[PDB]
Amino acid sequence: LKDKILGVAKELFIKNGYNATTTGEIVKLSESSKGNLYFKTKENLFLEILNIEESKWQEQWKSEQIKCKTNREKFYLYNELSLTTQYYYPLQNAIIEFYTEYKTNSINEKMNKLENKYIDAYHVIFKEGNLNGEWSINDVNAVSKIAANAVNGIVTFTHEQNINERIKLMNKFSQIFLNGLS
Amino acid sequence: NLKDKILGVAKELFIKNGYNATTTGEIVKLSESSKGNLYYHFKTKENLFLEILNIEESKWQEQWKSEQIKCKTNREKFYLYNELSLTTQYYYPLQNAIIEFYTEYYKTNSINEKMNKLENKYIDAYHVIFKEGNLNGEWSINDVNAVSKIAANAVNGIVTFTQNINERIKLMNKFSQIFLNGLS
Ligand SMILES: CCNc1cc2oc3c/c(=[NH+]\CC)c(C)cc-3c(-c3ccccc3C(=O)OCC)c2cc1C
Repeated sequence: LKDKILGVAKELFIKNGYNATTTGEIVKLSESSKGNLYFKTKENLFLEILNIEESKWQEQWKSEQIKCKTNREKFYLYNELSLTTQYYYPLQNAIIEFYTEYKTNSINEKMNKLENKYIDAYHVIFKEGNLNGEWSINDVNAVSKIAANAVNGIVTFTHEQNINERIKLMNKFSQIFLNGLS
Repeated sequence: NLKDKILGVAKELFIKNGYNATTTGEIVKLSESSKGNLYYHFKTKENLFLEILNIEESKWQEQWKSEQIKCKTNREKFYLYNELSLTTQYYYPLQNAIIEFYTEYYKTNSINEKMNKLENKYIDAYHVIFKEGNLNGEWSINDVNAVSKIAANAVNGIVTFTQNINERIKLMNKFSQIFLNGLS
């Protein structure tokens, strides 16, 4: 079908790189043709998968974040869940590889809002945290970008070692980060 | 020198054309050598590439040995190190062949082993900063090895996932400030 493609494309982009998987591989792997595949281009197809996963993850987060009473806990839990989740973070190396290629100003308007979904989770947390008076952050957008990028760092660059080690580190991080604010 | 020339030539080939594009044939003929010699020294292209990365790690470590004199205190060394890691990758030419390589073999497990030995060397930079910082009462960290792994991966996330260079530096410096503050 049409959305037999998006599922296989996703799995290819994870299995191999952005560059390593091509429009020939995906079309061949879905019993289709370039007529079918023509989405616009590879860059769009990819960027649409990015859209799906980023939503799926933020939705999974919203249906799991009630378990965090304070925002201070929401920070730990969000970063913690990021290690375990099935969404978005498994596409990160392809996202790294993708940035180095496309540069092109046509598509990078779309990178502006998808870079802002990525950080909004923290923005909500730090803003609602200043409303709740758990901390005094004057520079939230700065901090939201930092925390987001740190965490993706730990998730991505530790994807090999034991999952409890990873979860241990990530929690020690959140502890050191939040303590840094006060 | 036929080992070092191969690594030299390999490096520049990898830079110009990328990892996947560079063939051992090229590496062989351009360094005035042979498949035999390349096999004897590196076995694979993958391993050759790792040996390059090894030499690069060493040089980075030698650079940092000299650069860290600009930081009297470890608080300062922490700030600086992270900044260098950010600024130097903005114009690090191998970075593309690395990304290519990393993603091409992070599925593969044997390669994944030796990469650890390599990343571990990069973490030591922080281990030393944090160790020495304990001994001068800059902070009190019980779990140094941990916080060193943490620092390293957080810093490299900020570097890898981010637009004008000043804002980046200002951000990274904020992170260093926040992180370093939350140990008191
Ligand atoms: C004049 C500047 N000189 C250097 C700058 C460098 O910048 C680097 C930036 C990086 N990222 C920024 C996005 C990464 C990942 C590795 C880098 C290395 C590096 C490359 C291969 C193996 C190890 C390292 C290394 O330094 O340690 C990591 C194991 C590196 C090496 C040198 C000599």
